[PDB]
Amino acid sequence: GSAVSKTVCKATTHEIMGPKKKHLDYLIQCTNEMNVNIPQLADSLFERTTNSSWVVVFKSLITTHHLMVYGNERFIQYLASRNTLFNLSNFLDKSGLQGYDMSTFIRRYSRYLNEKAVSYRQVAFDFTKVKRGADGVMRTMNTEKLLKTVPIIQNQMDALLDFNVNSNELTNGVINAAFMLLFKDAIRLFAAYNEGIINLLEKYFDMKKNQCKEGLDIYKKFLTRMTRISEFLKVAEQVGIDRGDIPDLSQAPSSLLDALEQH
Ligand SMILES: O=P(O)(O)O[C@H]1[C@H](OP(=O)(O)O)[C@@H](OP(=O)(O)O)[C@H](OP(=O)(O)O)[C@@H](OP(=O)(O)O)[C@H]1OP(=O)(O)O
Repeated sequence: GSAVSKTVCKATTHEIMGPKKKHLDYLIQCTNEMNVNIPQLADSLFERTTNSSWVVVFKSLITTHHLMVYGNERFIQYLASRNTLFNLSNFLDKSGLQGYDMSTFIRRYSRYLNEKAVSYRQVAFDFTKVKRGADGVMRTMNTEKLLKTVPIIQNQMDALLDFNVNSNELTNGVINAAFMLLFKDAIRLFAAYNEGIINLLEKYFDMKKNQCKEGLDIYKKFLTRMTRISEFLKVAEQVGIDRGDIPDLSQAPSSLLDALEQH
């Protein structure tokens, strides 16, 4: 409570760096305790986002993202249960140049976190965390749910990619901490998107005709998103990310010729 609220404050001070590991680890432990009240924890994070300073607000966003990734699932479950999440579409800190330049990224980052919650609410699992492979969810899913789901991923991916940062804009510790988390989410989200396309192609011939048509439209949009992903990983390459962590895209885009199995 007070110990929770104080830690939220420490995670979100005016200092120009991401939240410290020590405050983050305590918060993650908080999400794991059955007696902690999640809503009060969340509310303290939303309050920090009404501050006028870009640094405070960005750190609060980052703390929230880190909890959605490393915290107990009950945290993102609560976030998804609300009606309103972040409302920072018009944020602008004019106190200094860094302010003006960071404001745009705050807007875009907060929209991605909203979409991450909405996606959880729509499908009841986190795309980033579920079993991959051949024995996992994305892959062993009936044709109905599939046609339903893939479009939600696409939408979450689009919001992720609208962050649209260049190498030369990654110039302070706050925006870099955000980007590292965005990188992690992007790679897991891609894996899940790809697993679904694989399911589709597998099933795209044995299926009804109007289905086939929804299908086609997804494969379609996947191929342009492929291009955007690759531009995003190239930013990561330019910044210096270990090339071993960057995934190989050389995989599944040559078959656009079922645009004729609508024979
Ligand atoms: O007493 P600790 O739990 O070992 O942490 C204290 C201090 O806490 P206090 O403000 O109560 O003195 C700060 O911890 P946080 O407020 O960040 O939780 C931090 O000091 P700074 O804010 O100056 O970085 C630093 O711990 P650390 O070395 O892990 O950053 C250390 O302060 P001192 O070593 O100067 O006593």
